[PDB]
Amino acid sequence: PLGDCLRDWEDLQQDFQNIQETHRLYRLKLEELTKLQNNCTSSITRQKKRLQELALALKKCKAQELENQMKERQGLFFDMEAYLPKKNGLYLSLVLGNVNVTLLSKQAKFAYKDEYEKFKLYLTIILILISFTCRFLLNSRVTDAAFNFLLVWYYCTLTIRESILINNGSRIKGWWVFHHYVSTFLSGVMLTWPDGLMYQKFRNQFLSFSMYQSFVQFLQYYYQSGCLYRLRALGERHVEGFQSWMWRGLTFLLPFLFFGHFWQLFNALTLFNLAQDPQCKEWQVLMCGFPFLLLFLGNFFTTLRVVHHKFHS
Amino acid sequence: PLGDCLRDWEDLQQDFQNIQETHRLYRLKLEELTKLQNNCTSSITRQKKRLQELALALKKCKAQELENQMKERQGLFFDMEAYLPKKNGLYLSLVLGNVNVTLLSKQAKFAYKDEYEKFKLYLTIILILISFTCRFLLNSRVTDAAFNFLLVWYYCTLTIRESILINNGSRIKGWWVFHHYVSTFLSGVMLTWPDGLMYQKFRNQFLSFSMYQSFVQFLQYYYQSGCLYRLRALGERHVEGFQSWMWRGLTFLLPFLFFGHFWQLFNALTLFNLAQDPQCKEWQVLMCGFPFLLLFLGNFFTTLRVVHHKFHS
Ligand SMILES: CC(C)(COP(=O)(O)OP(=O)(O)OC[C@H]1O[C@@H](n2cnc3c(N)ncnc32)[C@H](O)[C@@H]1OP(=O)(O)O)[C@@H](O)C(=O)NCCC(=O)NCCS
Ligand SMILES: CC(C)(COP(=O)(O)OP(=O)(O)OC[C@H]1O[C@@H](n2cnc3c(N)ncnc32)[C@H](O)[C@@H]1OP(=O)(O)O)[C@@H](O)C(=O)NCCC(=O)NCCS
Repeated sequence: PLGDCLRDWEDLQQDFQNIQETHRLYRLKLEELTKLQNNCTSSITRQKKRLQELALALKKCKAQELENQMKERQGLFFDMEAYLPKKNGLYLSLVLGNVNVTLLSKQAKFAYKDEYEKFKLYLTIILILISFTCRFLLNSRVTDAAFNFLLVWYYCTLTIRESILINNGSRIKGWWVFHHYVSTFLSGVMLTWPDGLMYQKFRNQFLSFSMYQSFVQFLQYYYQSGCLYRLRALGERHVEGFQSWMWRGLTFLLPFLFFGHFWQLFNALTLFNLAQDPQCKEWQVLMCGFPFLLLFLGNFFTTLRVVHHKFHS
Repeated sequence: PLGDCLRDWEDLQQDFQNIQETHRLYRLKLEELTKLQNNCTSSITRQKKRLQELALALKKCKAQELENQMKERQGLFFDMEAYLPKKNGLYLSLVLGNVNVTLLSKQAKFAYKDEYEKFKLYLTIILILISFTCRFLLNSRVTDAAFNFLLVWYYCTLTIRESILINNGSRIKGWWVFHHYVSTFLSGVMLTWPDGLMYQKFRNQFLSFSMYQSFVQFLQYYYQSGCLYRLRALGERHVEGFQSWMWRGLTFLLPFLFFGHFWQLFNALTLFNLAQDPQCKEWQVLMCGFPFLLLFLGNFFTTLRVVHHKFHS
């Protein structure tokens, strides 16, 4: 009754005094860690600045041991700065604002990467079903617009997640983010395409390409998740045992990627041919052929570059 | 030369030993603060759970002093939990992922709110210029699609920023985020609208409404930034001196908002009337009239609710 409520409230008040002391100490160590953290970041930035000044002096001065020690120094400074907050890029400051997406611990980085891979897998599952209903079951304009809008949203959120990953350590190559922007522009151009003969002569091929891109993204998720888990296992306790599986997966994955690149080039050439028809009143065909060509060129060059990098090392 | 480089490298190595010790201590206090922070969050959650259990017991038990102390307790617990990380919502976990957007210090919250207001102001400036070129200068379909796409992007990023603000303390009412989703859906529906007589009979009115909404957003930014700066000044050292200006700004701002609500209702009624024409082959008019009606209803009810709340207190 009232006595039980009063006794429970007294116990809650004693626990409240304890938790208020705990929170005051928490705020104290939070301010102390913020001050020390800003000091550490400023000192690493000035250390890197003076090291780069010495580097540009020594580059025009000419020994090799100094170069090796400086390269090791720069690599470990990159790791240390990745452990610290790295502020935000241009796109992250534009969209997300002046907020810190840090994920300071390495386990947090792994969890974010795994959740990003699973997010890509689930949106791949959803996109392949919607592309299947658009290409085969239903020939409507409402569902194609819905598919293109979900493609735009998926690529924009993937750009946001990849910028977050870049902000903390991850070596996402700069082409893939621009790939996401160009694919967003492509789906936006396809959204504004009015219904007609030119749209119907390309819609089935575009939806089949989207279906194949999602199917390739399935295997990409499998390879990337396996590689991430193998790096996590090999990192702590559990080199040659990982590379073999990594190269087997890369060799199994490369022909599908190259067929996707050639399909992108084929879509670009098909849109370029369709833009020359007498029954071509839409500017969307010519302004949509260019993103497929750009995607083919950039993706093919980047894939060949990373394959050459993997073979070299 | 080589001797100068060696001496500079030795000095950099001594500073490196210092900064490596500093970083090791930083990692130590980071792990300690993370452990204490998780302990504090768990203890606040269990304290709030037991307090709510006692609250639901005492509500059906019936004293008033207990209710007043419990209300003060819940308010200060909300402030304490807002100082701590509050995880992520459904939308933030969907888009941003499992990353912490915290802004732990109150100054960080103020800086993020001010940057959000300035972002809204700059996008308002850009949107009013593009809407001016679309409504008056150029009657093209490319520029209207660009305006609608920028509207979609602006509303999506505004949804992201508002979810971030909700995640740390800010009392953004839940209607405004859904306002942003419904406006995104409206602009997406307008994107898929094919060119025709029905589109041309509504395009000028919609662009004029967008121009007026941006003009109202200018005054909204002015009022919100002034209110935020007045709360910041009055909060530290520098009640009646703020309320008077706040109510003057609210009284100057309310007729513009109500005219915007009536314009939203007028656009809904105009689209409902246009959907009944014999020359109406587009479903976009009927599926676009509904978001204007929903926006009018929700925005008008929410504005009247917050005005009644401000007048009551
Ligand atoms: C080689 C490839 C298959 C992956 O190999 P890889 O192990 O990731 O090698 P990388 O050098 O690129 O790895 C660097 C980082 O970039 C990331 N990354 C690689 N490819 C990426 C992509 N397409 N998107 C986002 N991130 C990517 C990796 O996860 C990796 O993460 P990390 O920081 O922990 O190291 C890569 O080229 C790829 O993913 N290509 C996809 C191209 C494509 O899909 N084209 C369309 C076909 S229709
Ligand atoms: C009354 C009004 C004008 C602002 O008054 P207010 O001082 O912000 O009062 P609130 O109760 O809403 O403030 C609570 C919080 O919500 C925020 N907020 C208020 N209106 C908001 C909005 N439209 N969008 C995002 N956030 C908003 C405030 O910044 C405030 O921040 P806080 O956490 O620091 O306290 C508000 O109703 C409003 O902004 N309406 C806009 C409606 C509109 O634009 N319709 C379209 C016209 S065409």
